Amino acid sequence: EVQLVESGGGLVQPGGSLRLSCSASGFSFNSFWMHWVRQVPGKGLVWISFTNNEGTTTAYADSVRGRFIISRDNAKNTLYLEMNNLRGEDTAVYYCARGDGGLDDWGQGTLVTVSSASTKGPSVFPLAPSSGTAALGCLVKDYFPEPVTVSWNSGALTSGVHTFPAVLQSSGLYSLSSVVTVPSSSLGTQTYICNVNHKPSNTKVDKKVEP
Amino acid sequence: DIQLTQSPDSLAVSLGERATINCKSSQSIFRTSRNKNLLNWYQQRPGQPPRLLIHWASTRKSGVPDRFSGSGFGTDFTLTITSLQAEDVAIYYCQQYFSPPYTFGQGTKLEIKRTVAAPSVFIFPPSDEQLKSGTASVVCLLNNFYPREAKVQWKVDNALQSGNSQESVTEQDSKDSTYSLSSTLTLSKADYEKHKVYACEVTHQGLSSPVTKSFNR
Ligand SMILES: CC(=O)N[C@H]1[C@H](O[C@H](CO)[C@@H](O)[C@@H](O)COP(=O)(O)O)O[C@H](CO)[C@@H](O)[C@@H]1O
Repeated sequence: EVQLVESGGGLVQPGGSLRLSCSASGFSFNSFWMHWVRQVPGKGLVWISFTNNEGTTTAYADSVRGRFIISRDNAKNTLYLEMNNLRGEDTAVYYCARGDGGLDDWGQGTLVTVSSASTKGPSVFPLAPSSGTAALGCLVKDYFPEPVTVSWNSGALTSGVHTFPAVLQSSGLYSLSSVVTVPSSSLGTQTYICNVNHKPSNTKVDKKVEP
Repeated sequence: DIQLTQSPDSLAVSLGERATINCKSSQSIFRTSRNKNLLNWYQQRPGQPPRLLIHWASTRKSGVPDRFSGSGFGTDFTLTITSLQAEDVAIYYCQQYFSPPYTFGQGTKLEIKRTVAAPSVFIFPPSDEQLKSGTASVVCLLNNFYPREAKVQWKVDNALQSGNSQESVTEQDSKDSTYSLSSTLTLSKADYEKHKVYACEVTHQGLSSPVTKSFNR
């Protein structure tokens, strides 16, 4: 297998509209209820909408009724959520989920940011090795909107890696750090590169971190 | 519409022990015609989509360990987790599937109680690339500690900085049940150049006495 993939989320002006899509595979789509659920990062799950098998019965959370419209295309294995008159309070990750006994399968979610702030790509700075064991990292500073992803040596380095949750700064731009601890000896022999991706601004950066 | 209230909001329980999480609904969710209580329980690990653990109040989804069990009837329900594993760290939610809106409880954050671990501390000077841009960020790293509680102090030339640093803490690690914390001190290049001794002071339970990591411009 069951695969659900949300798309269509991004930065949108307050009062504006968006339409999310959820592509379903690995099951008989027209045989199940489908749901949308949202979650402000760091907060709880909030049920948003559902549709029965043929889309002849639907329902909506109180806070979106009259603004959102759920629909499905059974021939195309696709669920939609049309979102109108968006508000700051609608900012969240939106998940689609297959209903069975419960909401049995969930997509990875798509982030909707309702804001009048401009897209801005991050600067990427090295955190120079501290040296036993040594710590090094990358500071991913001054971006909007979320999210950023970071990996190390193209994903070859995973052990000891801590990628911290982003913090909203005084400027209203986000910043995060990714660090990793390694043997101090490997500083002399090993090349370390953080791979940063801020898709919302099309910013992809590979930053060598060295003494 | 139907309100679901979980208790407690956050729960700290030891490895191998039993966790008990309640869900109360504002009205019955027993559907007579199905003879089922229409309540679902979910686990949402850090950085993941929720996973369905139990539906119809007490029926486990296939593949979910028998350590997870649901019980209760009518308006009062309980998720029990026996013999807690480090990977059980997560927020757990209940949800009623009885009448739309199919509302969720507010969630119960499960913390794994483990042995006290001291943080390894590191400090990082600003990069030359950043300094060129007109700003200096100084980062202190407290790695793999427990419990969560920690005070991180910034001393510039031994002065005590207030209101110019930000912290971020990771979710409890799924394997060693520890946290890591980053502290960032932010100053203009101008202010940064007028000082020499930058110090991050860390006090923690797992520390015999405060630890200071510092550098000189
Ligand atoms: C609350 C709930 O369990 N919803 C499920 C629904 O269950 C309906 C409730 O109106 C029952 O009528 C069900 O017992 C009928 O099953 P079936 O259509 O004969 O296979 O079945 C759908 C699937 O149709 C599932 O997607 C959906 O989660």
